[PDB]
Amino acid sequence: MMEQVCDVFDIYAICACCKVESKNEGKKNEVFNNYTFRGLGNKGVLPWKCNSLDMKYFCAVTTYVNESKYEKLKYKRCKYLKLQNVVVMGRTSWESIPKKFKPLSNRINVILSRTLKKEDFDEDVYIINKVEDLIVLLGKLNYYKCFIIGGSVVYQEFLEKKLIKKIYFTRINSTYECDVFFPEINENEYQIISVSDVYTSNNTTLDFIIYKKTNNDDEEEDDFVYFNFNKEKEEKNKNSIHPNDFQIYNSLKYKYHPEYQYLNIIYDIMMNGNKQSDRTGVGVLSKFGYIMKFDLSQYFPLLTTKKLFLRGIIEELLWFIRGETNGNTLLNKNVRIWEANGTREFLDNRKLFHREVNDLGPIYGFQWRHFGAEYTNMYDNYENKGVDQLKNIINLIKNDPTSRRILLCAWNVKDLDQMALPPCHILCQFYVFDGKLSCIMYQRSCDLGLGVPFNIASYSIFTHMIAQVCNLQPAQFIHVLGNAHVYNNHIDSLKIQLNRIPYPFPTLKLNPDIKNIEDFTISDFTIQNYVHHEKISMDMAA
Amino acid sequence: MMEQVCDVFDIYAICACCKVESKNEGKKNEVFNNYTFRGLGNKGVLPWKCNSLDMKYFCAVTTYVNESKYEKLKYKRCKYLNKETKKLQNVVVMGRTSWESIPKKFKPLSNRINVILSRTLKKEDFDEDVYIINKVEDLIVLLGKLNYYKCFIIGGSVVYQEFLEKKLIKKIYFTRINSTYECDVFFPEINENEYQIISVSDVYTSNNTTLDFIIYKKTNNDDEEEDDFVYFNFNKEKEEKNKNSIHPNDFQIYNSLKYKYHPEYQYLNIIYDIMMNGNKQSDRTGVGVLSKFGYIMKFDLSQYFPLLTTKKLFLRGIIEELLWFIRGETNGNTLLNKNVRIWEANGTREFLDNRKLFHREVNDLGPIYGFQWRHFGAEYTNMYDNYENKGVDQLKNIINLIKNDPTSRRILLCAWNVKDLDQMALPPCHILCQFYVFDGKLSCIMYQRSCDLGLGVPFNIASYSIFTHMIAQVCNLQPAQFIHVLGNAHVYNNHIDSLKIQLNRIPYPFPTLKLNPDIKNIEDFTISDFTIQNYVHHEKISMDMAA
Ligand SMILES: NC(=O)C1=CN([C@@H]2O[C@H](COP(=O)(O)OP(=O)(O)OC[C@H]3O[C@@H](n4cnc5c(N)ncnc54)[C@H](OP(=O)(O)O)[C@@H]3O)[C@@H](O)[C@H]2O)C=CC1
Ligand SMILES: NC(=O)C1=CN([C@@H]2O[C@H](COP(=O)(O)OP(=O)(O)OC[C@H]3O[C@@H](n4cnc5c(N)ncnc54)[C@H](OP(=O)(O)O)[C@@H]3O)[C@@H](O)[C@H]2O)C=CC1
Ligand SMILES: CC1(C)N=C(N)N=C(N)N1c1ccc(Cl)cc1
Ligand SMILES: CC1(C)N=C(N)N=C(N)N1c1ccc(Cl)cc1
Repeated sequence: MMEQVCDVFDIYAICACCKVESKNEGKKNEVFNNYTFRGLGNKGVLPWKCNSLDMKYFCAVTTYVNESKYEKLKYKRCKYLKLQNVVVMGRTSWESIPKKFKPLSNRINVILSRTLKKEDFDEDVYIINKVEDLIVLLGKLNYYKCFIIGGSVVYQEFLEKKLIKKIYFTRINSTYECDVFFPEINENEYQIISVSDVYTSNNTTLDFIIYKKTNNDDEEEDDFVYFNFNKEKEEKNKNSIHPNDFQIYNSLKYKYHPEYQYLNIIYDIMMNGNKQSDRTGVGVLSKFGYIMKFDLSQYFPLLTTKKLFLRGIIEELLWFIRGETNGNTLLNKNVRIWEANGTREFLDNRKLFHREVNDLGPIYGFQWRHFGAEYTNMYDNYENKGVDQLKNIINLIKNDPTSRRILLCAWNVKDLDQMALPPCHILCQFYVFDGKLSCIMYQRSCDLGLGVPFNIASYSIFTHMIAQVCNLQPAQFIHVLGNAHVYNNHIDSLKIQLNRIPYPFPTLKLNPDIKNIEDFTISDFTIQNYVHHEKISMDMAA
Repeated sequence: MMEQVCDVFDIYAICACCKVESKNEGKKNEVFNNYTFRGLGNKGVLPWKCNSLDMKYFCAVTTYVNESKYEKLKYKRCKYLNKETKKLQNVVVMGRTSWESIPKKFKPLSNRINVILSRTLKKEDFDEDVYIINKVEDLIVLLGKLNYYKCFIIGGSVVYQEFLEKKLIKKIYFTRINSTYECDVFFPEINENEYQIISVSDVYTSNNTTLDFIIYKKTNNDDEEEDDFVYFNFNKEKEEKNKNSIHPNDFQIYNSLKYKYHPEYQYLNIIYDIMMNGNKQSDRTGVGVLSKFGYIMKFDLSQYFPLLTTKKLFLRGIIEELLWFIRGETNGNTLLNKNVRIWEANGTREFLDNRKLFHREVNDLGPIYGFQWRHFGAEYTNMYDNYENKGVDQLKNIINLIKNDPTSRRILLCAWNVKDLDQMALPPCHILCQFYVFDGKLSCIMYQRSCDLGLGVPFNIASYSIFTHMIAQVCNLQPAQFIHVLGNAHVYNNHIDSLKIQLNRIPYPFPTLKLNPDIKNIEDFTISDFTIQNYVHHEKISMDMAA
C-alpha cells in the first residue's frame, strides 16, 4: 500500500557533476562535501566535452532492461491506476544532443518543453507539457524504468516534487567553467548507499555513487546454509564495539571504492582483532596478514576519509634515495618523522650508548645504497662501499625485466641491533610486463590508524619514481601486511572515519624531465584534485 | 514434461562414510577413489562411535527449513497430485536397525518427522510419535499427505541401497571421515553416471580425525540493488586472454562444481587464474611460462595438514632438506647420501661455473638458507668449515622471541642476505618468515619471491607447514595459520596439460601431521619424528610428459 509515485513508476535521476572553480579561492579548495561536485553544464554543452567512461555508464544504465522482471512492475502500475526505458529531459538538453545520435538509440525519448509541438516531432519522440503530465504518459506506456537525464531545471523541480527514487551521480574529479549546477541534495532526503571503483578517463579521475531516497537453483541455496553450519554465532569485540557506531558504514550496499580496502581492514581488526600487550603501555587490537591492491594507472591512493600531507614523506623518500642516516637532515626541513627514534633516551634504550643523537644507524637509506658495508657514523664517506641495491634493481628493470630477483631489501639481519629501529617496511619486489611496473611491499608491523595511510602513499610515489626512470607506466601497488594493529586510543577516531564516504582519488604528477632516480626534488611532485574530508587526530587526547 | 518423484517431494540422502579396514597384501601404495569412503556402520553402531562435528552437521542439515519456499513447494507437490485451491519440519526416513541404534533420550529425532521402514514391527510396537511403513511406496503416499520441507533418507545401508536403486535420491550429503575403522556395513557404490560431486566443503578436525562434506547430485539422462550491481560491472570485459590456448571443455568437472571451499582450491584457483589470465614470458633457453604477480593462500594447520591430494606427493625429501636447513648445512652431499636430489642440479660443476663460482667444490652450495639461518653475516669459506658462534643465529633468536616476547612484531627469519646472493649457488626463493603469537597459538607468514606452481609450490606449502609445527612445538604453542604469499607466480607451459588434468580431480580430505611430542628443541628432530596420517590422494602426475 505505497502511496508514492516515484516508487511505483520507478522514476530515477542520473547525472555527472564536476568541480566548479570558485572565483574567490581558485582550484585548491579549503573544505569539501557532497555539494563539491555540482558543475552540470557550460555554454549549452558539458563542462568537459566527452568523458568516454561516463558516457558508457550513462548508456549502459539507461539502456539496461530486465524483461523477466517487468510483469511485477506493470502488475502494480496498472493496479495503482521489445521493452525499453524512459529518458525524460528538458528542451535545452535535447538540443545539445548531436543529430546522428538523437533521439537516443534504444531509449524512450520524452522532452519536457512548452514551445515544442507534437507535429515537429515523430510519433516515437514524445513531448510533455509539465511535471504531472509525465506521470500519465508513463501509464499509457510500456517501460522498465524512467530516467531523468536533465537538465538542471528538470532536476531542480523533480527533487522538490520528491518524484526521485534514486540518483545515479557521477563525480568528475576535476575543475571546469560552468553556468548551470545540480541542486544541493538534502542529506535528509537522499543518502549515498553505494560508491563504485575509481577510474581515469579523458585525463581525469571519476567514480560513480548512488543516492537513495531515505524511507524515513534453490537446491544450491540451502546448500550454502549447510556449509555454514559451523560459522561463528558472534564476534570477539562485537560487544566492546557497538553497531549504531557504524550505521552509515554498514548501510552501504556496494563499497567498491579502493579506500574501503583500508577501511574494511580497520573494521575487521575492530570486530575481530586480538587484544594484546604493548610496551608503549596502551593496548591494541591485532590480526596477522592482509592484502591491499591499488591500480596506480587509475588513481593515486591517497586517503580521502581524512586529510593527509605529503611533503614529509616525500622528503623521507628522497632522504632514503640519497642513502642518508642523518636525522638532522630531516629535522632541518621540519620533517619530524624520525625525531623520536634519534633522541638520547631512545638511542640509549636500544643500548646504542656510543651513538650520536639523530644518527639513526644503518637504516633504510644505508641498506638501499650500501648493504653489507660497515657502519661507522652518519658523517662518514661510504662511496662505493657495500651493495647498491637501488642501482641494481633499476638496471634489472631496464635490462632484465623478466627477472624474479628484482628486490630491494632493508631487513639486514646483521645490522638490526645497530639500527635505531628495525625497518617496518621489509622489502620491495618489482614486476614488469608489457611496459608496466607493479610493486609488492611487505610490512612486518602496521599501525593502521596512523602509519599505514602514509605507508600507502609513500610506496605508491616510489613505484611512480622507479617506473618513470625506467620508461615504464606504474601499474599495481600491492601492500602486504604482516602484524596489523590498531591502537586502542585510535578506535574513536577510526569509528568516525569509517562512517565517512570516500571521494574520488586524486592523481600524482611527476616532473617528466627527471630521468634518474637520484634527480628528484621536492618541487618535482604535485598531487592534483585531492578532495578530502577534514583532518582527524587519531589521538584525540591532544 | 513428466515429473520425477525425487524432485517433486525433494527426497535427499545424507550419510557419513569412513575408510574400511580392508586388506593391503603388503602393498604400501594403495589406490584411491571415492569408493574409498564407504564404511557406514559396524555391529549395529557407527564405526567411529561418535563425531561431534559430523553430528552437528547432520542436525543442521536435517532440521533446517525455510518456511518461505514451502508456499512454492506446496504448489508443486499439489499440482503433481492434481490437487489445488504449525512449525514446518523436515521428514527423516530410516530403517529398523538405524532406529534401534539411536539412544532413547534422542528418540524420536527432535524437531523432525520420523519415518521408520519395517516389517517385523508395527505401530503398536512403538511408544514414540513416529510413522511406520512396511514398504517404500508408502513413504511416497505419506509424503503426499504431509506438510514438510524436505525428506532425508538417513540410513541404513539396506535403506540407502533401495532408494538409490529405485532412483529416489535427488542429492547425497556425504561426509568423508578420513580414518579407518572396523566395519560390517557399507554404503552402495555411487554410479559416476548417475551422480556427480558438485560441492566440497572446507576440511575439519573432530575427534582425532579430519573430515569434509561433499554433495553428490543426480545427473541428467532488497531486489532492486540487483540492478545496481549490473551497472557497476558495466566496465567488465567478458574475455580472458588465454582462453584460446586453454579451451572451456578442458575444465568440465572443475567448472561444474558449485561450491569450492576445500582449502586445496586456493592452490587450484591460482593455477586456473594463471592459465586464463597469466602473462606470456620467456625463461632459460626459450622455455615458456605464464605468470601473474601477487597471490595469497591460507591454511588452518589446527584443522589439517595441507598436503595436496589431487596428485601424489612424497615428503621424505623436503623434510630432510628442512633438517639440513636447521643444522645450518650447505653441503649438498649430505642430502645426496640420503638419496635426496632436490639440490643436485644446482651443485654441479657446470652449474657452479655458470654462476661464476669457479673455486667452489661440486655440491658446495655456498651461503644459502641453512647458513643464513644460523650464521647470517659470517664470511663463507667452504661447506666444511666450522662456523660455531659466527654470524647471527636467527633461528635461535626467533625461538627466544616467541618464548620470551611473544607479542614482538620482529619475529622474522630472513634468508635473503643481499651481500651473499652472488655467492649462493642460487638466490633463495623463500625470502622470509614472520611469526605471530596469540592465545598460545602460533601463525606464520612466508613470502616467496618466485613460485613454480606446477612443481615447487606444492612442496613449499608442505615444508613451511611442517616448520610451523616444529617451531610451535619447541615453543609449547599450538600451530594455527600458515599464510603463503606469492610474488612472481608462474606456470611452465610444459606443465599446462598436466595441470589441466589435476584441476579436474576432486580433492580428498587432507591428512594430519604427527610429531614426536618428546622433541623440545628445534635441533633435536630426526626423520623418524615425522608422521603423515590418512593421506588419501589421487594418482601421481608427472608434470613433464616428455621425460
Ligand atoms: N551533467 C549532467 O548530468 C547534465 C548536464 N546538462 C547541461 O546543462 C545545460 C542545460 O540545462 P538547463 O539550462 O537547465 O536546461 P534544461 O535542459 O533543463 O531545459 C529547460 C527547459 O525545458 C522546459 N522545462 C523544464 N521544466 C519545465 C516545466 N516544469 N514545465 C514546462 N517546461 C519545462 C522549458 O523549455 P521551454 O519552456 O522553453 O520549451 C525550459 O526552459 C546544457 O549545457 C547541458 O549540456 C543537462 C542535463 C544533465
Ligand atoms: N554412517 C552413516 O551415515 C549411517 C550408518 N548406519 C549404521 O548402519 C547400521 C544399520 O544399517 P542396516 O544394517 O542396513 O539396517 P537398516 O537401518 O538399513 O534397516 C534395515 C531394516 O529396516 C527395514 N527395512 C528396510 N527397507 C525396508 C523396506 N523396503 N520395507 C520394509 N522394511 C524395510 C527392515 O527391518 P525389519 O527387520 O524390522 O523388517 C530391514 O531389515 C548400524 O550399524 C548403524 O549405526 C545407519 C544409517 C546411516
Ligand atoms: C552523459 C551524461 C553527461 N552523464 C551522466 N552520468 N548523466 C547524464 N544525464 N548525461 C547526459 C546525457 C544527455 C544530455 Cl543532453 C545531458 C547529460
Ligand atoms: C550421524 C550420521 C552418522 N551423520 C551423517 N552425516 N548422516 C547420517 N545419516 N548419520 C546418521 C543419522 C541417524 C542414524 Cl540412526 C544413524 C546415522
